[PDB]
Amino acid sequence: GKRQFPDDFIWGAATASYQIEGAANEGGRGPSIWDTFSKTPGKVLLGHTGDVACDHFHRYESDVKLMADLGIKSYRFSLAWPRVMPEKGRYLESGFDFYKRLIEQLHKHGITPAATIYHWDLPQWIEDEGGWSNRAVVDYYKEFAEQAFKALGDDVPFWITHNEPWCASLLSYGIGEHAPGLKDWRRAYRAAHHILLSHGEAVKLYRELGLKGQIGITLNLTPAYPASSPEDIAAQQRQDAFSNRWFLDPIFKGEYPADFMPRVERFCGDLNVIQPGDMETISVPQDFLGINFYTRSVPVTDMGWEIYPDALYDLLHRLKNEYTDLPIYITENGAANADAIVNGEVEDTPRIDYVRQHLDAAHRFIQEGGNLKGYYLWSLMDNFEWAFGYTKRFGIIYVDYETQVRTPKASFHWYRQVIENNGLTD
Ligand code: NA
Repeated sequence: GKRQFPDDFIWGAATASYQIEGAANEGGRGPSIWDTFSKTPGKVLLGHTGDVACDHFHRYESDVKLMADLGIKSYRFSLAWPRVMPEKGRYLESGFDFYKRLIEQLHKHGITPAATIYHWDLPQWIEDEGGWSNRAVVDYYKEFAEQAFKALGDDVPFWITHNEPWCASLLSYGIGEHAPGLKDWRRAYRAAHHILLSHGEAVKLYRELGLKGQIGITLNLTPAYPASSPEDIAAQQRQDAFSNRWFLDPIFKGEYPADFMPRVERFCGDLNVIQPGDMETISVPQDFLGINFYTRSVPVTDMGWEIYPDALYDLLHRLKNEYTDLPIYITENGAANADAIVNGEVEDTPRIDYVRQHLDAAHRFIQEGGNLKGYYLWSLMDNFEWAFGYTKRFGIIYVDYETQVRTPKASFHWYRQVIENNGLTD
């Protein structure tokens, strides 16, 4: 029959600043690492950049109206650091103006803001000083977080310090797929530490300012599974440490995974990054945990990622059982689909099927006492898919980049029904 969610369950959709905003060179905005990276020959498919994107900086009013039609109770978006700290030693109070306008529209339509402080658009001038590998980044982030809390505080009840440390560190500085696109494990592990430390500083600052809302981190988690024989179980443990425990353990247990740190030191040498007090600051109590879930390791979406909703069920139980009794929010979940407009409609049935499977997994967790409080679909609209540019589409709303026309997909109409019914009804 019907799978009905809790009465107070928070239904949302999510975006990120560089991915939708455009207006990259307006209002004094300085370049981010992603401006530099996308503008570098060879780094992003077809040479796509986030100059323009969905032109959301300008079109926010109409976008919010689509959100009101959808019926989301919360909209998760990110704050553009480069609009506020565009160059070394320069602060633009006006850089938060857009967010103030956006938030007014949200409140007008009874939508709660959920603001992500850092979703990867580090100002280029900080990267020029070593970026996340430099300890001084912690103070720069603190300065930005401080101004965000002061500018928006009262109007934002739900704050996310950091989006996906694994990507901002390991994928960005170690693997080199994302800005700033370096290949240096020591640098990447230094970045991981400083991202985690900056999270903790922001939480501390939030308490000290006496704000009344909630603050937490968002982690992408990719459950690993063994193929089998003791070596396969060991392989699973290595993968799990690399993707998941490297971030979960410090946040919740105030230590890095001791099984994996020797491997890190083997390939990086001494990180020379952990200072006394750091691990305590990283493990400061949060109000909630945000998780971004897409797939597992060890049929597929348009990204070629395995569809495996059981991994989400297992993951939520793992968090409950091993890590935290805090409220969990799925801050992202979604799928790429090879979408086309036929007669002004987009029939993205595969996307519907994917979200239905994941919400069923979530519903099962809730039924078994799981403290899952909210779900945000990635994404509200098609957008700049990082290294893939505009070539991959995750939206429940189609965006023609030539015309900027928004066309709600079948998935939009389906999710609207899910929200209206507060659950699955098939
Ligand atoms: Na990144």
